[PDB]
Amino acid sequence: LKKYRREAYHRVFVNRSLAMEKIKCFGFNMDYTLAVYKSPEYESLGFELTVERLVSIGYPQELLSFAYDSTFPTRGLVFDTLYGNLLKVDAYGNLLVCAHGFNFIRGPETREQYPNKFIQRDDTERFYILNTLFNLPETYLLACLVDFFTNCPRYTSCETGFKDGDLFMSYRSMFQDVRDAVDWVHYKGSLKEKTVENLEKYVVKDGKLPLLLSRMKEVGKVFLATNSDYKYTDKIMTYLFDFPHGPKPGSSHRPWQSYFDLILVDARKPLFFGEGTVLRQVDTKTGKLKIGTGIVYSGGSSDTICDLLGAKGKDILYIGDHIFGDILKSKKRQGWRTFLVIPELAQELHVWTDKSSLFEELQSLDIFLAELYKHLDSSSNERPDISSIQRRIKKVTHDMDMCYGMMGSLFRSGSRQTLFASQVMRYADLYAASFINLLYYPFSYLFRAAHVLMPHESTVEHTHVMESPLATRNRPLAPQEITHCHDEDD
Amino acid sequence: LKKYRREAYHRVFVNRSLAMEKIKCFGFNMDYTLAVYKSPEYESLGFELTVERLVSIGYPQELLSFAYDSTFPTRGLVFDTLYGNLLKVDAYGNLLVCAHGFNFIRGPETREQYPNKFIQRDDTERFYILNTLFNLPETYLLACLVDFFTNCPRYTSCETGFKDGDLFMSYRSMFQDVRDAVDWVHYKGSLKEKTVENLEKYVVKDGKLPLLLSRMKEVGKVFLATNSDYKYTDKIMTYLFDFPHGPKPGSSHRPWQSYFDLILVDARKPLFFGEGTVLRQVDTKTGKLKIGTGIVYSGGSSDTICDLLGAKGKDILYIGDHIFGDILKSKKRQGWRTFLVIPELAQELHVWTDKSSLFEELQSLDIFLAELYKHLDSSSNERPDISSIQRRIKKVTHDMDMCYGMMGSLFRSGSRQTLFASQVMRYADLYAASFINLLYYPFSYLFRAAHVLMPHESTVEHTHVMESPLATRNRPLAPQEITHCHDEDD
Amino acid sequence: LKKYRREAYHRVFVNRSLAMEKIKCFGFNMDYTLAVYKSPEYESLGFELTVERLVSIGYPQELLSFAYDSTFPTRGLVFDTLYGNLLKVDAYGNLLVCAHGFNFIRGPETREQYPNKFIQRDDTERFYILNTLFNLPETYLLACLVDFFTNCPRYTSCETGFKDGDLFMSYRSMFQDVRDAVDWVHYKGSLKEKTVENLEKYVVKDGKLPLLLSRMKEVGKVFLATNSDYKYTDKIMTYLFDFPHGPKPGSSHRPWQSYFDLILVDARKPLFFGEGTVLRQVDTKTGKLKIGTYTGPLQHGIVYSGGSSDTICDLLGAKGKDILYIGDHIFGDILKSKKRQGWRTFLVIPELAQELHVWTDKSSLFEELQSLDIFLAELYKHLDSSSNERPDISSIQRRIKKVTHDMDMCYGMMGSLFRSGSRQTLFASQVMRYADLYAASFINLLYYPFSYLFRAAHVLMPHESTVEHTHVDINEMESPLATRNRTPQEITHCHDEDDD
Amino acid sequence: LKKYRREAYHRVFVNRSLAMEKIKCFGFNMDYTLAVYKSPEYESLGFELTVERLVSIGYPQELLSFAYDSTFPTRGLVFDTLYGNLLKVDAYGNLLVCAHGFNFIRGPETREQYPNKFIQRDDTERFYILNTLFNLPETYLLACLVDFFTNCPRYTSCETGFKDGDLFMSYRSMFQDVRDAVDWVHYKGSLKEKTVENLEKYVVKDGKLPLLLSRMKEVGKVFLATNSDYKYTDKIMTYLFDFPHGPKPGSSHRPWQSYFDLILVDARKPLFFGEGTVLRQVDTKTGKLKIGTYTGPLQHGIVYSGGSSDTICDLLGAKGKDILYIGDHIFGDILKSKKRQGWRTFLVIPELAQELHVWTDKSSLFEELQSLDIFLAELYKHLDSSSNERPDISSIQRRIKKVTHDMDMCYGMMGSLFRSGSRQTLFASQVMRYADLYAASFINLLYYPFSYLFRAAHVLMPHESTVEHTHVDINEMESPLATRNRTPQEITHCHDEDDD
Repeated sequence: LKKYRREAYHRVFVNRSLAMEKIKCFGFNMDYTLAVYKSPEYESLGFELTVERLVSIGYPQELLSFAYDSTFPTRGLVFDTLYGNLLKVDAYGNLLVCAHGFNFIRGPETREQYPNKFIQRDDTERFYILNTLFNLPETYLLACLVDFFTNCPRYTSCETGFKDGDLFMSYRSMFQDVRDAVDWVHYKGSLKEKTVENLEKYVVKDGKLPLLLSRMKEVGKVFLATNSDYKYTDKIMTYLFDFPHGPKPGSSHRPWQSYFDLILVDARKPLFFGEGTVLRQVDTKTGKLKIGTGIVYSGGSSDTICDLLGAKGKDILYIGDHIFGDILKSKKRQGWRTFLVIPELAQELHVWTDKSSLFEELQSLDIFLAELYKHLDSSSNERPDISSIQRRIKKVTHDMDMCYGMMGSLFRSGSRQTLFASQVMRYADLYAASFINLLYYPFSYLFRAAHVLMPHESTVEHTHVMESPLATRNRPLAPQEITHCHDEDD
Repeated sequence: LKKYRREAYHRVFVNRSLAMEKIKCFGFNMDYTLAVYKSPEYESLGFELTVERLVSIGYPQELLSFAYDSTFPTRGLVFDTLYGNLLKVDAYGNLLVCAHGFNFIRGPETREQYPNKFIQRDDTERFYILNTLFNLPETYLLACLVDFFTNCPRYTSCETGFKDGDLFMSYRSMFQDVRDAVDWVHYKGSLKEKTVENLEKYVVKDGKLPLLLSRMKEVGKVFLATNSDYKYTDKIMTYLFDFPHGPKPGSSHRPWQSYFDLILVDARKPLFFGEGTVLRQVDTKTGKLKIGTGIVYSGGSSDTICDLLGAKGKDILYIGDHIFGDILKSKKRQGWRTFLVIPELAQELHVWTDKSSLFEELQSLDIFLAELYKHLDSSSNERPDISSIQRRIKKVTHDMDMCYGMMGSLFRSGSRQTLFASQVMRYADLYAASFINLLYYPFSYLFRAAHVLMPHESTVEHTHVMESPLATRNRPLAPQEITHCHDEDD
Repeated sequence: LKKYRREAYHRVFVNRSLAMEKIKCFGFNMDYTLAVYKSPEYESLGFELTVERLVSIGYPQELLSFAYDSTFPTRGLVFDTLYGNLLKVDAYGNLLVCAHGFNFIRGPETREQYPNKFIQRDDTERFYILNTLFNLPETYLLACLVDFFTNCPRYTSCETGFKDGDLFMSYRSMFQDVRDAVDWVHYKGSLKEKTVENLEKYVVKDGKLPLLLSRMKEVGKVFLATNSDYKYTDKIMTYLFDFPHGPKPGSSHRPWQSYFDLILVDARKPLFFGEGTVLRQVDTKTGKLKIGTYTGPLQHGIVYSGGSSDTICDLLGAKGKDILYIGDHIFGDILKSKKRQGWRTFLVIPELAQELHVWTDKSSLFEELQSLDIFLAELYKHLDSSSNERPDISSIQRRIKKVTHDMDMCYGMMGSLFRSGSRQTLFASQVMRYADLYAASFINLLYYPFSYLFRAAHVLMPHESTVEHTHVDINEMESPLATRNRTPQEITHCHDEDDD
Repeated sequence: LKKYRREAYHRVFVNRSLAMEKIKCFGFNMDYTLAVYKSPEYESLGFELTVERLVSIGYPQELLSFAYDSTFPTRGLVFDTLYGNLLKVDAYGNLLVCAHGFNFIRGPETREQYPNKFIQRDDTERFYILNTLFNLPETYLLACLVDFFTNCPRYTSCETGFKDGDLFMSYRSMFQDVRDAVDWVHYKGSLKEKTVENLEKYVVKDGKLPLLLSRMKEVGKVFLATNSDYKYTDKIMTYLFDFPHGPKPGSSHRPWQSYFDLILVDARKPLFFGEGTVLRQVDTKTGKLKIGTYTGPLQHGIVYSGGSSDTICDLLGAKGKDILYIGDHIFGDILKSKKRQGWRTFLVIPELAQELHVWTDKSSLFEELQSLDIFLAELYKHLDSSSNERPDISSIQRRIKKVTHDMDMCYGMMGSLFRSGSRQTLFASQVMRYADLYAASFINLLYYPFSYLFRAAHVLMPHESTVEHTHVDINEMESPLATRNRTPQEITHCHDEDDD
């Protein structure tokens, strides 16, 4: 008899144990959480507006000929502003994939610029990490620009940039313009305007969303905290809740503000989680602001929101798409529980199941490889020919990589977890492809964390078998109750 | 048909893939690698000499009544110099176990001093991490002192220390004396003297050791790099190789220096891995030193040793018990491959197999718990009574913790990996209970890394199953060859 | 005899020696350098627009009753975002003046929040230094807000902020809104619009400016480097050169661009001094940009955008040694931390005009403080460690305190920009670090030849300034506790000559 | 008239004002404070033992031919472990003197390794500052080693070290062996043994020391805080008080312990000023330690071990305000960075004895430099930006360089401890930061009453020292580019009076 689990595309995955019965408040991000933007239409829109901004700022007209390719970028890549490389790294800074423009650099060639295949993530001045879903157009745009100036006769390829005659143009300064142009497109309203004049093309609409939020408000409180203003929030949220019937069958429609006990616009994260700004009330009918204490607020801080709701830290589950540093934990008051929305998880779960032949063949090659060394020890002079097997492993592994995209899986490359995956294991108590998967779990559910096995755990059976004394080293009242309570959330 | 694996207590576990055929040099630490000290006799000896040093420095005579208890300490604990706590933390600074003296603090009581059950490891001034095998006596000694002054009428318990009348004594200043006393015991020769006057009581002796080192020297080079001087190294290494016969059956004995192409004493690690000191030759027959370039050297640096052997970075496998920071990788030349000796792995593998009933019962409780929620979703008002099941899970989990010791497993507490385990996954390419497990592997073996599965990988079958558009988001030449080569070591 | 010196209000003061003969390129900032803004008119304009912006985003209407008081703020104050205090500190972080709102905290009361009368300047999370001339309205606004919320009964005063009912408003959060509002005023054109629509009210004009710049271009190159766009620069620069003549009266007028070899707008300082942005040449006829440099006929233009200080060096064909950069801003140790040669610096400190007036027209106060100090030494004369006397000095100290306070108020409520009492301010030490030369205005260079050798004045330590170069005949032998019983052919340094 | 001042060699110089009347506790370091070591005898003893230690661990025999040269090192030099240079820098990291071995690098050649003539002092991995008097032999040894390996043909000179055949020896690695050897000399008793076996040769004795300390204990408390053990302290202190009389001649001798209220050995500075170690009272009769304080009859002892500065404050019942700590070491911003009140500081700078002699007995050199500077101003008199003249000053500059170099050599090969030319050294700025008072020796306090008010001297900026307090009548109006067209009741600071 095996353990029961819900369907794979309906599950909420557990990183740290969480008792849902103790949750009193449900907090939501808006962008890419409640308002899931259609891929790759939204990435293509941000890509176009950023290219237009760069062209209107002095960049050549050939950039207008670029088109966003959703098959290339993968979230969490590191851009080397010194050499103009997009880097896929592991949890400790080791290099997994290195792309200069559109050319993927092989192993021995990589050691010319990275002698130990290692980068220091601390070097924030040199390395820029593209972790957000808004960074997806920026990720592909950086590759197009490095590719363009590298294969352009008017420019001269160099180690740290390009030459336009007797004038040098570094990757760092070029990266600055791309950074300023993306900030411009987002903070000038160019992207917001094109979005709210065509919600059906860019914003996903689902009736499951008002159903889950209504059930959350029956067992506790629900609040919204978005960096966007109220105007853009009102248009987006009205679209997300525009249905002829209400949540329950046969019921009538009610405004989206009815599902929230507290609505907070202009959050200004991540400053929001520290001191933030002064909290000010918002008059929706007029747009007038007034500091101090309706349900629509502006600015403030996460602690001010925590106090207005009468909740405490661990009573809140914050649901969003963003990964934040250990700045909320460093506070002297309790931090929130986290639910990380990872939209890529939908396509990655399809590869995990609908490509079983690639996984099964990969395991068969490893069993066959282990048989060739089955009879060998430190006295064996033999060297079994594995060139044919390894060459087949690399082909199958690469075919699996291309199932996710040119940059491979978001969570791993081969046997190594990516830097992004380790940041998920750090920040997210729970994670899924969408917050809507909570609809398939009771509000009294006990989310239990799955053990993450080390090599000496996953490759050793619990079955019972002289041992060398070099390993055994020749081999206060004890507690009677459990010394830890991080698996029951009690 | 299942994959073949060698016996569990003979295996070398693979963190990152390593092709042994490419290794040309084998580097060895001496302490706790070649010279494995008998437990708990060696920890008890260092505990006694440190207590005597503290008593001879002004500490009360009651400390002489303490005896080292091997069942209490576990390597990798964090000592909070502000509150005098031994802390077992995870990879991200979250608290798992908290002990003040010998009293284990429960959950809600811990949040008084740690509001988010979180510490900042960056605070090196406040938090001291006890990662070495030499820190084991120090770990238990800190608990004895906190326990002693807490339950002593002559002193007054406080938050950050104790009161001896109108005089305050903080945990930080007390920790300083323990730190200075351990340095004194090691660097005064008190521990070295008691060791070399009774090698059979404190040092493990094994004939497998000269056999493996001889086979290493037949396929490549072997070097030694120890912080100890030549006098202590000569006595220890002569003991380790004192056998009537040589390595091969019927062969005769030859000196221990014959197994090494280069012997380096006074390494002065970790400075050794940077600029180190000036390399100086050592005359063994006289003890005279001379800077510049026998096989016995003193001081130097890891790059000087790398050049004397004619080897390059990845051609070397450094075998030792110590975990070093990302200082060797930051160099502009290639770093070494690593083999981490973890002596605790011998006892931990026994618990993994000889306690199968505890693991099986723990899995049965989780299957039974999943059945109670099998029919529930976000509409279910029911709250299944799990108080009896959880109370049983905590008892079984605690019984498993006590199998490793009062502080639990070195690698995990419950479902969370310890800070020590994540440092193993970062630094060690390979790890085992001893370097002697290489004797059961051919020098052409391809050590292949085992995938470390995330929750969404280990709890989802590859078997094939409308999906919500909130999760799917309404869904450059591609490379033809593999984009990464960190699984074949090529 | 005595050394000749030019008139005090025409002087250029020298921190480090500089041979003007070797300067082949002259660089200019625009704001508060070439375009000197009227005081206190321009400060009050920024104050109004910033208060207006705060009220539009929810701050109470009582802020509209605030009026900028030019007699309160001194540049270079530190705002403690934890306790809401404006702090005047010395070069090492010691507290000199502490003001909570408009209330000045004195002596023992300061130790409640600052036990050692000391702050850690490195704690940039807590302390914000208001060094720029654009920070002057921001400095006075921060004091107005702290004073208003303290006095207004609608708010309860706490140690680190105020309580508005159940809501706590920290000083740090209030400071954030002030910074956001100041940036909004500058970076939404509201300040630029009011400036260009009344340039006679806000911008100073002087006919000596084209004359001095024309003489600079006769001996070398001249360039402009500003963070403003070309549109605002054109309106400002055309105004500064709007005279019915050229450099000399009677000569023909010529456009302001003719006075420069390179015009760099959108500089993006201080990022300009590192990697900056991609250099793009501006077509003033069209306004369109193009990265790099034009190749056709438009290459004869001199207007560029973005770029970096290294790129401007390459365009001018000038090494950093040969460049004198003239501006009002103090930059950190970055331009010299590189491997490329950094620029020489001329710092514009407009407050020097007023401070030099106090230094000369208030000689009565300086003479009395010296008299009181001479009389103090007389009371302790012929006293040593065996003397039991305790001369009554409380009468003299009260006169010292009274005369010293009257001197401070000659500069304003926060005192002199450079010192408070006998201690130099944090601002004064940063002038010493950054500036090779400094003056109230770059226009004082009009009174020096371009062959002039600016020789640095010695900054004397206490044992140098209070001891004469006279043979001290000691009858009793010097204590061996002090003497420890102790009984190259060419010069090894060259920073006072600058002749490499 | 003129202000009265005590004789220059008896003066105590004042950086920050200090009312001695409020000082209730006097703290003393021992090494180079109470126990002033003979110069250059003690430096040469440390040099020999350090060279001897290096040779015993493999360094070549030619090092035994080295002889300490007291005329070479100046305190406070920076050793560049990358390029093997000794650097004399100013308060901001600008290079003044660069010496590779015994070769002084001048002017343009310095820019090869230091392109902006600048170092980043924060790079403690690369730069090591030799501030202490114990660093004096270490300073000269580093130059000897660089010079030897450069000249010896057995080694090939590289940019960052030397090649001994196929082995590269970096300057950083060589510097590590020097530091290890210096610590080994001090912390293995070899220097203590040679010191105590010949105290007349290495330690200065003066009868004024017990007199001054006895007068201090009449007006307050006196304590000792040293890193040395009690055994070495007893031998040293008994020597310093070994006279056939007490404080005054004709009075009875009494043990040195009678002059103190608290004796703190094994201080573990600078850790002492933070958390330190556990305080333990020493039983001088037995030598055994005991944490805390004795409760029986032994509580009347005054000898303690370890502890912290806060604990010593509590034992003396003294707030940090009331304590004047007298020593030779400069500490960073830590004692005042706490929440507890820090100590006032008296810095002992024994080099002042020699530097004051140069300042007075070499007045001919100062008078000529002033004459040359007056004549330089005369050549440029009546010249402005329109003048095309270029007066010949190369003759005067060579005389300025020659006279300046002769002045530097009066201090030694590395020049004065406090300045090089017109720029203060990095050491001088640290004296300004740390020390409230300073002198060649604490014994100069013998010439001041305990009611004396030490008043800080103004450290004048260029625009204050080169401008008189005289009304400047300007006929032409001041340029509005400089003036910007601009037309509390009690004192707000108290650091010059110190009367809280």
